[PDB]
Amino acid sequence: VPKRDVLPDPIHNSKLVTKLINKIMLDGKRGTAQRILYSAFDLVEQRSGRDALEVFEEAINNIMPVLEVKARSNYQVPVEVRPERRTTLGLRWLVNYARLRGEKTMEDRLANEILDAANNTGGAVKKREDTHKMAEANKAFAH
Amino acid sequence: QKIRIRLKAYDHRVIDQSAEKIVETAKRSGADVSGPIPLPTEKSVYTIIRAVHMYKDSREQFEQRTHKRLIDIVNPTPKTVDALMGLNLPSGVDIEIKL
Amino acid sequence: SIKKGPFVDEHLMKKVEAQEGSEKKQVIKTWSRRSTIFPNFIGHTFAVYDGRKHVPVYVTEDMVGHKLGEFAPTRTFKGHVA
Amino acid sequence: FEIHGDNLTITDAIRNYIEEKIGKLERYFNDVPNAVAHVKVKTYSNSATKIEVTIPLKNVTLRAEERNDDLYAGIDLINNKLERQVRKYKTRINRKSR
Amino acid sequence: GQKINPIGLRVGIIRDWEAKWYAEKDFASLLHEDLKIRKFIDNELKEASVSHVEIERAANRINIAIHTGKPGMVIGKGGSEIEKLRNKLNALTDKKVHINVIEIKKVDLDARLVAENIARQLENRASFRRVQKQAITRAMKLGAKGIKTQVSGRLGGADIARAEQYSEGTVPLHTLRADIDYAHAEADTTYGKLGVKVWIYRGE
Amino acid sequence: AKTSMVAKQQKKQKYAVREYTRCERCGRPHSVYRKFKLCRICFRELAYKGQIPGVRKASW
Amino acid sequence: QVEYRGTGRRKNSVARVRLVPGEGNITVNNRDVREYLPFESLILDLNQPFDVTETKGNYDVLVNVHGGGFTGQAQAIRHGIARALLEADPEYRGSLKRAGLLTRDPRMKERKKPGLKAARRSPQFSKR
RNA sequence: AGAACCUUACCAAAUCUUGACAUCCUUUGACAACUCUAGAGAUAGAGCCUUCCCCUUCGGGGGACAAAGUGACAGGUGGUGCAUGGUUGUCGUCAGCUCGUGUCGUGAGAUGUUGGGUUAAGUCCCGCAACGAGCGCAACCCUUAAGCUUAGUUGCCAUCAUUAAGUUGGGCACUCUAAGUUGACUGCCGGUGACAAACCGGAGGAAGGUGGGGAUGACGUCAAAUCAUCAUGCCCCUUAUGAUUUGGGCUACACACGUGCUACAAUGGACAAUACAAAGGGCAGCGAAACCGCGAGGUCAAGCAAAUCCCAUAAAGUUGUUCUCAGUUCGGAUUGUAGUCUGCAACUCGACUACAUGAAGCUGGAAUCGCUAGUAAUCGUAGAUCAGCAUGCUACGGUGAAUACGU
Repeated sequence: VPKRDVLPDPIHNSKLVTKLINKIMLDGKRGTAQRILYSAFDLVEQRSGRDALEVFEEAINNIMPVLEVKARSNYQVPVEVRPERRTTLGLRWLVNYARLRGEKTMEDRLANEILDAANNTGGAVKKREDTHKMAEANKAFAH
Repeated sequence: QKIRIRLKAYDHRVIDQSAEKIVETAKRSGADVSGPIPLPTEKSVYTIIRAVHMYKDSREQFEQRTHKRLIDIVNPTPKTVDALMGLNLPSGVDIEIKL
Repeated sequence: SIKKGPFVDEHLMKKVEAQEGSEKKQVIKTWSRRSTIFPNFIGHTFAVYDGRKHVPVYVTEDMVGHKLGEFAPTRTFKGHVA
Repeated sequence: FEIHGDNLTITDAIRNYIEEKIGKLERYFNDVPNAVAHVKVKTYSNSATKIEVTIPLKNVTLRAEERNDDLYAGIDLINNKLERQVRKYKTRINRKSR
Repeated sequence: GQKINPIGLRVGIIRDWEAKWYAEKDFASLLHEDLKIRKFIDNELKEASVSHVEIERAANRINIAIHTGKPGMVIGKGGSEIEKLRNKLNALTDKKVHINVIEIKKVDLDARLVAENIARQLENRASFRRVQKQAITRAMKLGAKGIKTQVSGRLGGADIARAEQYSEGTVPLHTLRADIDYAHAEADTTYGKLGVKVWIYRGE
Repeated sequence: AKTSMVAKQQKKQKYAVREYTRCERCGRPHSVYRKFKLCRICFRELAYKGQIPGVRKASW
Repeated sequence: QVEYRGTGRRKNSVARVRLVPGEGNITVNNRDVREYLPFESLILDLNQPFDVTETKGNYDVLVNVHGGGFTGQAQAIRHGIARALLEADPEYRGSLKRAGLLTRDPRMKERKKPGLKAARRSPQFSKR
């Protein structure tokens, strides 16, 4: 029932990188995931060069929702999120959109995504929008 | 100058107590005996299905056990020889008297 | 393949030994799976027991994209409709 | 369905008959993922004509069998079973308040 | 599952091996050597009604010791039989023997003895169940803590297969410290095959 | 049937290998071992016997 | 001088931690931790026993090691260290056990059984 | 849990009939090797050497024999898993399932096994015409996590000196190694609780709530499966429904079903350098080094029934270089060419190596499947089955996460 914590990030002394390398960690291969992510911390901290946390923390407060929905006859209820699920899903659409740019690099699509997302654009700020258009559209018949 | 042996039987009590038999009869008329230096005692595996015609997925397993015992003794003499070939029993042990 | 190299059952070859010096024959019946073509067998006929019945195959000149063990595969029409 | 016949050689006559019958169920709904038929001559020695049938359904399936004198009586008697074994299912009918 | 005689589950802990010799990889010779003896004992089964025999094989000899309830039979008066058994055996074992009968005590309590017993009263045209009635009767008599006794086949020389068992005395079976002696038998007269599966519990 | 085949795997050969090591007690050729020459199932039966040592069991 | 020492056990990977006063430095198998264990940039976590015990530090190190891969083998390091720190001072056991790392993880792999194949996947059922 | 012959049950032909083979009775006998002829072999035709070996007083007895007779017989993969035994899947590792005694009731039947709590569970406790007992769960056993002891080689090197190398000296101290120890049992405490049953929490402890898994699978349902494991009731056959040989076939394909494997690529492909396991096999088998070769393999031969020697070197990965998004160095089917091993024999029907050729295919539609942590997923390793041969099975490890609100 607990959620099997990750201790710190051993890179810049954050944490959610660790939560995030594991989401790049496909096939159980960590080093290639860690590789391409930290590389993205080179690229995004280069272009319009800045700290990791400006683009990162801002962008993941531009897409990281506050309300979601669940079904139950079938009546979709708007719901308050548990912050682990909030952050969870933010990163979910983060990587799961990161491939969906349709590009070549390991990192540009990432750093494009978090840079774009720090600027309140792209499909992750979008899914925050549309998600919160399912929230307060569906307040009525299930809250 | 030394004596050495190898034992192989399929019960862990009898084999080492038997080692105490020959070792007791050995340091009786000798000494300088290496204690029962253990050995890894590997195994085997044999898998068979609980069936006759069909039902392969539902099966059963078996194995084999294989004890080895390394025991030696130094400053040899014909008395410890008779202690070697004197009392090996029960005969499930597979003694291999060597030097 | 073979261990250096080509071979014969050493009765079939021992037969065509008697067939091949004189006025040759156009007829040999056999079973001939452990034996294969080479230029002593030329000018003769063979009929390898397919498994039900032998059938004639006359040894032609460059029968080298081909061998003795089979000439009409015993799957035999076809086995299939098409 | 592996329309196989134990100790009876499935002709095209039998296949035609069978499939023909299940066509009638397009009333509901077909939706044809698969179907099977087990038929056998089991000597009693009055000796049979056994029919066991299987229907895989949407989110579920329904088996059906029966014995009788001959194959055609077995297919007709087992009919009117795998219809009511199917009909009804649904509706189910809305709530909550509140 | 579904079930197994616990002996397979009890062995390696609470009982000797049913046949023994030194541990070398020449087993196909020596196992199928043992079996040639295991066959021949059936001639004595009709004369001895022994439970079983476990063989030892000394470094150049063989020792077997037969668990019988008929000592003077197998011993004979003065060993007029055991010695031609040595040689008719040694003839076939291609190697000698030192038989030494190990008579059964307690005495006719055992599973196998009773097993083929009731199989044979059954083979002599007997209403099956009473045989088990007298069996269990003399069973709790002799002092035993748990029994049942099962039967299968075409009982009474009649129509299709049946079964039955009379359970009495608490029988720890799903335990691992029971030390119990499962058995089996086979005997028909005219209609099929009717074996039995007796059970006991004596000590732990 | 297998009755003559009993002699087949016991008969001599033209050469080394057109042979097999079937079971002794049973005549099932397939699913056998060169260690004991026993079919799949006689081994099961006589492993329960604990005739040979044998072990059996369930330590893997 | 003096030197402390301990043993390490996890994940089919064994280590004989030899822990000595010193700068704080590693040559496992007479070879440094860093290039030896791929990649690896995780060795803060290996020095977190120093982040919590006699913090900061430092004590130099030696260890012989074999078996399993880097994960357990880098992770077989600690319990010999932390145990050698119980042997150093049991006072920090209250600072250790409240934070772990002297509790050797009893977990390991499993056995097989019927159901498994090349990929550790149990079988499907009959659809259609 | 290995169909080229064998296997093979199926087919062709060449074949035999107390027979392929077995016992009995009769006649003998140590039991037949090497070639020749034919045969496709089976096998014959012969030559030929199998040649009473233990006992024998002259003979006989006898282990074992020849071909023949001998009638029983042999044999049946001929049928009947609904004539059966045996063996095994199943719901279900669910939590239930019965009885002796007594009561009740015309009677079938109920009681116990019900009501309250509680546990994963008929787990326990309370109350109760019910009481007691059984099978069943747990437990008992195996493995695993900690320590103590016992012992130190082929195992380890801590102090050392030392070798390329624990190689040598030495030490068993360490790890390791196999057997008895101590340990976890709500056990200690705190709380909640009909104070009991219990439950929540806390301390320590290596391990707290049957630590994890393994084994064990109740009564029983499925007229479940198997006469082809073995055995067997009954029926049937018997110059064949039996048995011998060479070849075929059991694998053919317009197609479909299931199951797995491999691709559809830059999280990547091609290439160079480099780090890490577990388990287990080996006697004439494991074949070290060296040597040959594009490699499969070929030569040689050290060692070794194994803590040793060898098998056997781990892959993923790490370091770099390049490719720079093509139906591409993706891709890897296709077909041919030239070769290695085994086999008497690789054509129907063995695998593999070198060269070329480069199909479809850009994540799969409706529908649909598994999985709660070292799990999934992925990459390796060995073993059996074996002359040869596993995209399969079994076992071993390496790496290695997301989710679990609530019902």
